[PDB]
Amino acid sequence: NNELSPVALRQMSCAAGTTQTACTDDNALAYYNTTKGGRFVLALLSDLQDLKWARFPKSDGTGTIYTELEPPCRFVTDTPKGPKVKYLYFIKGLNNLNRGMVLGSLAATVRLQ
Amino acid sequence: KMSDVKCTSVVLLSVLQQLRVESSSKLWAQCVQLHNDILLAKDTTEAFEKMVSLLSVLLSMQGAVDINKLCE
Amino acid sequence: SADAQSFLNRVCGVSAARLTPCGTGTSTDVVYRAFDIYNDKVAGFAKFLKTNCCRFQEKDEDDNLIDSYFVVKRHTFSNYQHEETIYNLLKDCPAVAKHDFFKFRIDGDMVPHISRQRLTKYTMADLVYALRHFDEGNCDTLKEILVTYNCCDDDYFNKKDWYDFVENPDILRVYANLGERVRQALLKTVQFCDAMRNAGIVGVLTLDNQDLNGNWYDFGDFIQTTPGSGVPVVDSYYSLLMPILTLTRALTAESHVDTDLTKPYIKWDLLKYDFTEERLKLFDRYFKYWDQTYHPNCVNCLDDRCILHCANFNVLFSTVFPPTSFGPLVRKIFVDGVPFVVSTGYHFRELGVVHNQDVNLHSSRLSFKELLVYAADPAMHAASGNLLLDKRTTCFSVAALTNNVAFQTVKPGNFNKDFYDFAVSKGFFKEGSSVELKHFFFAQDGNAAISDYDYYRYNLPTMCDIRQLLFVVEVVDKYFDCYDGGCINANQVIVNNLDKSAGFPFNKWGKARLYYDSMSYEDQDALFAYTKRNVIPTITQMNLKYAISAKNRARTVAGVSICSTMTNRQFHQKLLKSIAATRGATVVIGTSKFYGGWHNMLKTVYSDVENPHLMGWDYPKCDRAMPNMLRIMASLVLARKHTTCCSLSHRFYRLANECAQVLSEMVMCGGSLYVKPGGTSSGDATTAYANSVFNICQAVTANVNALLSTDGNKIADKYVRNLQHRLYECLYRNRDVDTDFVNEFYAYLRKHFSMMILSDDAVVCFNSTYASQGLVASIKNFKSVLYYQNNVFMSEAKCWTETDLTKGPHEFCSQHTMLVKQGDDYVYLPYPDPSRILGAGCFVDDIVKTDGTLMIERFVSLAIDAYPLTKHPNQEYADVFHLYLQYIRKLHDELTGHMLDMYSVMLTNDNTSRYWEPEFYEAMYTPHT
Amino acid sequence: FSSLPSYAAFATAQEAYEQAVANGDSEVVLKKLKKSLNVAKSEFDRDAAMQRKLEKMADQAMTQMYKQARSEDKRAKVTSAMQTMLFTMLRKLDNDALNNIINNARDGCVPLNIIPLTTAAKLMVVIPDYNTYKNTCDGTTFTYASALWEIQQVVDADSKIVQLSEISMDNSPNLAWPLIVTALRAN
Amino acid sequence: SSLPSYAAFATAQEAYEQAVANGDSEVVLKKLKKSLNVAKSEFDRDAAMQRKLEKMADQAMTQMYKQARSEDKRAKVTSAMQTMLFTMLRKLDNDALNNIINNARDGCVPLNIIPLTTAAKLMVVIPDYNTYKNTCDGTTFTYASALWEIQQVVDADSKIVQLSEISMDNSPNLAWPLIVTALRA
RNA sequence: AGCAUGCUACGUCAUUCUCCACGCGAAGCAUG
RNA sequence: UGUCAUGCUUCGCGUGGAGAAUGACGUAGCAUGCU
RNA sequence: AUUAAAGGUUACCUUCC
Ligand SMILES: Nc1nc2c(ncn2[C@@H]2O[C@H](COP(=O)(O)OP(O)(O)=S)[C@@H](O)[C@H]2O)c(=O)[nH]1
Ligand SMILES: [Mg+2]
Ligand SMILES: [Zn+2]
Ligand SMILES: [Zn+2]
Repeated sequence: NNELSPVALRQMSCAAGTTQTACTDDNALAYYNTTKGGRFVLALLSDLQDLKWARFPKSDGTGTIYTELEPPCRFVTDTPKGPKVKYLYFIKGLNNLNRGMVLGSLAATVRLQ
Repeated sequence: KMSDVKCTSVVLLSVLQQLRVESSSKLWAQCVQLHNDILLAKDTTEAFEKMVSLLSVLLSMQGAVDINKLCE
Repeated sequence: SADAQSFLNRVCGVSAARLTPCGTGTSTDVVYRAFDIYNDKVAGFAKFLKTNCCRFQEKDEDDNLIDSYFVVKRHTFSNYQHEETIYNLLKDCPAVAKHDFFKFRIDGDMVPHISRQRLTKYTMADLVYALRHFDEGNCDTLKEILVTYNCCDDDYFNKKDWYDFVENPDILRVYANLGERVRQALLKTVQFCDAMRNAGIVGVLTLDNQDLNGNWYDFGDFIQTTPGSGVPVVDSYYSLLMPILTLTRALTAESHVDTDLTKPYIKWDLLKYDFTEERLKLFDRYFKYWDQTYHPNCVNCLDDRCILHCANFNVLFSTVFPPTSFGPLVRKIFVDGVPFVVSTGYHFRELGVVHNQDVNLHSSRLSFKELLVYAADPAMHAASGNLLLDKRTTCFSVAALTNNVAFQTVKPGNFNKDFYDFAVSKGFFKEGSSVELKHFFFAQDGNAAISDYDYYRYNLPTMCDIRQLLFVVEVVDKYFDCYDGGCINANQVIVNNLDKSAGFPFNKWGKARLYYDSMSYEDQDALFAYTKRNVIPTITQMNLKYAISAKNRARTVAGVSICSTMTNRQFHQKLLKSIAATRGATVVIGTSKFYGGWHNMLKTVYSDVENPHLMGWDYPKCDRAMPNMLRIMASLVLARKHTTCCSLSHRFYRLANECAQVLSEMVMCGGSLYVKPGGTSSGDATTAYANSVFNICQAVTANVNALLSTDGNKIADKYVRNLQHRLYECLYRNRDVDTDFVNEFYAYLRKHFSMMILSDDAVVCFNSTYASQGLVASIKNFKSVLYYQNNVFMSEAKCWTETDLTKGPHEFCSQHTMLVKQGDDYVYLPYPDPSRILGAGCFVDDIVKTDGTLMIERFVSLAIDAYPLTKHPNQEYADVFHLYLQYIRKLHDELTGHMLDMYSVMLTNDNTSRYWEPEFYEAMYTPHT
Repeated sequence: FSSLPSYAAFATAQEAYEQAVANGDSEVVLKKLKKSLNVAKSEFDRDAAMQRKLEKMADQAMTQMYKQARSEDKRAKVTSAMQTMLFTMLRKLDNDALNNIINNARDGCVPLNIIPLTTAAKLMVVIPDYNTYKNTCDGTTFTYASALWEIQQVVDADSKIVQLSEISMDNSPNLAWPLIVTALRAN
Repeated sequence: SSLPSYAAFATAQEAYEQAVANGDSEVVLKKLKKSLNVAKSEFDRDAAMQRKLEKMADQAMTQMYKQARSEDKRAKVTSAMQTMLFTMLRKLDNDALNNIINNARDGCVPLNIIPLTTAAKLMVVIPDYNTYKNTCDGTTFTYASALWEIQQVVDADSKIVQLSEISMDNSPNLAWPLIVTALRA
């Protein structure tokens, strides 16, 4: 009886772009866990495949932090009956346990087919 | 008489070492073995037999000690 | 036998094997089964009695039983379908045991059944638990594992000490017969992880779900995701298994061509020293899905927590490469147009390749500092020396610097007959007397210097559990946060004795005083700044001692060079001077036993522990058998005080220097250069303090092992049951440091486990009710930890326990304790062994000391040490002090008699009358000063 | 600075006192003589101490100067000794095989542990028993480290020459082990 | 005391005693006290200079004593150890040690270490018939409070003398320094 | 009576000895 | 040949405080001189 | 760990959370 972690991931909206010149227009969602320190983003879900950088509004005076993203995967979601051919980027340097948490929670919430 | 032998062994090995017995590896090894076994002994007969052996080592060397004068 | 036969037939299935009717509704219930559990309620790695698992053994042709079992279990419909679904994706993998799903009728209901086929009796969690929680009197599982796989015969366990690494060194061979059976498991687990990733499955791998053939069979806690993106979580699988990979020498097949144990060894180029590619291949071959990044060379690591991680893997992988490729890296320079050979690097077995940053070719002239550095290192000493092949020892013999071998001998020791006669006339040394003579000067022959050096065969490469070590390191730095440290200049260094030897070759021209006054404060600063970006190897000289003791074995000491000491003092002395100036701390170095110091230390240890008991232990072969991962760790916590004065590169190069000239180095034993496998040197500037760190680390590890191996469902206290579920997370499920729990586990360990540490001596006051329930460490937990983490067996005859606190510790620093009334209040006083004091009086190490009149200060100190014996209930002990006082009086009278005839001087001023009165010695144990 | 003024002041004091003995009358003059004597003595006392202090300081400074000059004369000795040792050790090297092994290296760095193995011209073997002598150095020629060595000399723990014919199973108990055998590389 | 200043002070002190009589010697007590204190100051100045000399002399004498005794101890090291050894052996008064000591005093010293085993080789040197007659009877040999069985006897010049030949009649027929080999019984 | 000088007594600064608290050398003993 | 730290005892030289003695400057009481 | 663990009548309930 050794089971994946029980943490629950909270959803938030953010913007990301192909290059470091991130287009700060909401085009992505982020999954984060707020228990430790402040907020920590575990993964990003979007519709475009060209994303390679994502800029997060830092909780500090005039601070803008850009986090690099790994190559996307592909997922198919059904909130309504629709295509929802979305892509999941994992923040670079994310251990296996956090990936398991994100994937389990996402699979449970949206079937992912 | 256990302490007396355990001290006489120390004095005897000091006397042997002053007579330059260290120059023979075999004989010095035997002398050290005999000396270190009397000090750890708990019985008296064993200590006296090993004392006999060590004193025989000393008496083998003829001109080293003038036994007649020392025994006065 | 109607339904039973049908059930057996169905269990057999189409495989057509012959199954013994060993199973029923129940089966072999349990012998003992080790499980790694983690829920939202409980968590740990513990040994239980799992009741129900229908196990049928298979008999080979000729009606002979083999190690193959069919395990049938009853499953609810919901889990049956889930395991059937997840099994149909992984079925096409060689590393998955075959499963059979079938529904059978019991009492009118169709109950499902899952049957795993051809599983060994034990699992890989039983081997790890057996070797990590070792009890000498309970070895049934380990014995049966060793016998079943032809490691040894069952008559091998009738030997005296078949489990001791010191008494029976052949056991290291027996364990080595499990190496291939573990390497094959390491390969099959990588196969399984590849299958999981390809099929799109997420789950946690555990040790208890793999048998000893390497097959995986429990998919109840797995989930399913998109194919092509799976995630095997291997953090508690590899970490719990790491100490076993080095004990069974799993990676020995890598030394043979084509990784075949039947083919000859690999022939490596003799000039090769850079094995970065091989290390990367090994890591990618055996630890493919380990997440954290691995740096073959620790020069590129990011902090001290990243140096231990990679040094562990380097320790594992350095056993595959030839021994001649480790050591100083030599290069040819030109000075005055003349060629020298100098060291310009180092290939550490545990830190990789390091290259000096300041290599200057074509020099013109050498100053004092450069001459010192060039004469210190062993390059030109070994290059210009005869090849050596010493068959007396198994160590690596580098070279012979002379044409003759030197055989050093120790001498008997002088006899003080006057004191012996006086004591005998006073009634000592009679038959049946409690106090006798037990300390003597033992003599040694010429083969003593090398036979004592050959005890480094007890230092074996010990890979550690990294995820556990990275937490104990954090909990061990909270004991040293009340001090201050940093670098100091050459004008702030204090040297006690300047008439001491300066090592080799510097002992050929003067003492340590010649080099401290011949170098300016600007030269010493230049050398210290040089060592921060370069590696300087040195030579340590082994010498024999001439001192009283109670054992035959010769005692040797290691004198290190002058460069090492010079540069280490400026690095550590500021911190070392503060550890010895603090009162009331765990480490009691620098605290005296006089003027009520013993009482203060004991009362501090007792603290507010509830239901207290006292315990103490000892380390066999402490300096010889210390692994190289705990010495680096000890040196890494002492260097955490340098956050402001040094950068990361400077700290790494200081660590490299320490390792190169203390840990693994060249020793000059008898005029010949040998290589030192490891351990601790008895001349390093930080020996006592590093030993204290090692002691604290072992104690904390024992506590962590004690708390995590408890049931968890049987802990009554709510606070101590949430502290076990959170310790497992901080060890095996948190990657960063949880600063708020190392403060919570540190406090729990102070209210229930109070320590007093001095180098390798320790005294513990612990809660007796917790230890019985398995919430704090006992003497069995230490014996377990020292076995797999120290390659040493600690017998429960050199350890002590005390259930009454009014009698104090049984021993601490060779001193006993005694509660005595003093000035209307009771206090604890230390007293020695009377045999020690009498032997010091009777036997001396210099012919001049046998003249009493010349040495009256010699007996005042002995009387100071022997005073507390006056208050012992035994009356044969109390007489030693009075004997010493009377002998002092007699010596004074003789001295006054002699100096009146040879000269005509009647000593006018005499205050010696106070040295033969008890009022002078009693003030040494009164708390006024 | 102090001697002559003090002597003159005390001489004047004594001369003034002599008047009191000569006549004794006019006791007020006696009081003046006493006061002048006391003041002169006080001045001499004032002058007498700074001279001693300065002399002691000068002596200490001179001793310090002497000490500094004798701690820079032993520095030269040790420097010369170290230079001589390094140059002699260099002379003991073999510059033909060492150059070969160095030039066969990738970038010039080679491990230290192979230089004695591949460039040394002599071998020393220390043998504790006869079973080890039979398995390693048997005969007048043997092999080690991929080279052929010819036995040059054999001595015992007493530095006594032992002939190769005395080393036998029957004669082994009469030998003083260990035996040190020195051999010479064959070309 | 016994110093020229002391007496002076004493005299002044004596005058102060007279202060009791004659009403303080006609009230000259203040001048008397002043003079007394001045003389006492001079005496105190004198005393310390002798105290310092005494300390220096005592230290020098102690150092000389130390050096002489150390040299004496380190000079008679070989002569003073053998006497101690033989005094202790005499005090032990054991049967075995006394036997071998007496025999060695006569001249019958061993040639190796007396082996302490049931079957071992012991070689001894008999210098004269008398010692042979006393120790050697028949085929047995009494030595170190033990019985040894003779296996061979070799004359001063290598030969094999038979036990029959050794007799008073043939006493001058052999070079008498005689090596006797025996095995422990 | 007031002011100044001389003699005799009491409180503030420099030297001579006597006891306590801190640094540098030499010897010795114990512990890990 | 004779290592690293900690503690304690004894002796010898240097710095800071307290007691006694000797040197001049100021204030209080009494007496004498000029006025 | 078996239907994580223990208990009452593997269904339900109780107990740890
Ligand atoms: N540098 C130095 N260290 C010493 C010396 N003597 C002892 N130790 C240290 O003290 C511990 C063992 O203490 P202990 O004596 O109780 O065990 P043992 O094996 O002798 S029976 C080891 O870490 C030793 O390095 C010494 O002279 N120099
Ligand atoms: Mg399982
Ligand atoms: Zn790293
Ligand atoms: Zn620093």
